[PDB]
Amino acid sequence: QSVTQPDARVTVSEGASLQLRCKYSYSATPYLFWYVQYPRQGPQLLLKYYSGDPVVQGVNGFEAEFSKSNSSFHLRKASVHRSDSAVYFCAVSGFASALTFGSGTKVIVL
Amino acid sequence: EAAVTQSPRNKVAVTGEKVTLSCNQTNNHNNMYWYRQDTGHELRLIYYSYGAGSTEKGDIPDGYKASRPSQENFSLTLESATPSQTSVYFCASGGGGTLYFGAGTRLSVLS
Amino acid sequence: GPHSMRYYETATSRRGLGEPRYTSVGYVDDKEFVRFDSDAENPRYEPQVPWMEQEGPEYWERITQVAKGQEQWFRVNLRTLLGYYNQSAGGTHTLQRMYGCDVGSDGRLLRGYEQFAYDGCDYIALNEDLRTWTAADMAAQITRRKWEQAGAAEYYRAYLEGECVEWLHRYLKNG
Amino acid sequence: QLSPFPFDL
Repeated sequence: QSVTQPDARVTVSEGASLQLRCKYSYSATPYLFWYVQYPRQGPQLLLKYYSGDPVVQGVNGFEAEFSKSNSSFHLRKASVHRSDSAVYFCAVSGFASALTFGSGTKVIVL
Repeated sequence: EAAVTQSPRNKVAVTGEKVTLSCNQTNNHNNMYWYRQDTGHELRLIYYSYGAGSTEKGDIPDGYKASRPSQENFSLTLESATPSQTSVYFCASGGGGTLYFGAGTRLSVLS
Repeated sequence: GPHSMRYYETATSRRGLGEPRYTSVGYVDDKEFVRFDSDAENPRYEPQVPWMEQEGPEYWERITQVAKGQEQWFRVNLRTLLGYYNQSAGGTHTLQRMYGCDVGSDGRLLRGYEQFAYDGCDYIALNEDLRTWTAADMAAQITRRKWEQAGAAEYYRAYLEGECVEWLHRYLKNG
Repeated sequence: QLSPFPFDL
């Protein structure tokens, strides 16, 4: 139905931890995804959550935590690199399994 | 990932021009999707397909036509290009749940 | 008492007609409460019990939309099974899906179901654990592998443990 | 509310 990324832009130092926020509002069962998009490229999967352990490990040092109570799926990385500068999208699975995307959060690592 | 590829990579069209975007997937996924992204922000669903011979209007289908002649190919047609249709178009395939995206097609429609 | 909800989706392909016959029937305990048939003049989910008359037109609309997509799922997946079993594209074949939930007296999930049968025979079935699959033969082995890889069990489990149980309770209150 | 859209066979 819908996902909301409250922070449109985040700036962090190289080597700092990263925390990206996502909130969903979906009556049905929430299938959640985090994608990354680099310049001149398409979205690439980072990780997903279907059920079970609410903490899921993903590609390239990312992990996320599902919280039914807060309707959130926050993304995290402990030590960001300059190469992590990109746009991050939170997504929820809908009709016919089409993904509905958030507006995205641009990450800048100085 | 070179599993989902789009053609052309870049296109400049004039208003009223008929433009066709092509997508090939080697994933053998039944489902295919066309999205557009205007300002490196939200990707919005234009058309999708359940398999060969299937074409379904997405969130923003007005101004497009789609064609799924086979498992691997899903094309998107702008019948009469309008400036509002300039953006980056992304194709995706899926066997359920995870979508796999092409690298994108930059389309500019001249004002 | 122990209650259950069950859906049975079946599609039968026929010779010549590009669209298979698709049906879907729901059950709360022993009672058929909902049904969709593709042969009908205006295919839609219609109630089969008086206590289902209290659902808004929005309910019937999205449920029917889903059914329309299911038809498309079956259409495509019937064709992939032809490939798996090396069968002729000019024959008659059946694919049946069953899913649902059994709840205890405490309204919590006991057993979840997600299973398919091809031509009356076993194909693939989600196990009690809701984590692993039982494949009937080598063809069903191709599906198991991709579903293990894609995390299909986790996907189905999310529905079976939540929305299924919650809707069952909803229908029980209605009845 | 029915099952979400199933994965490819």
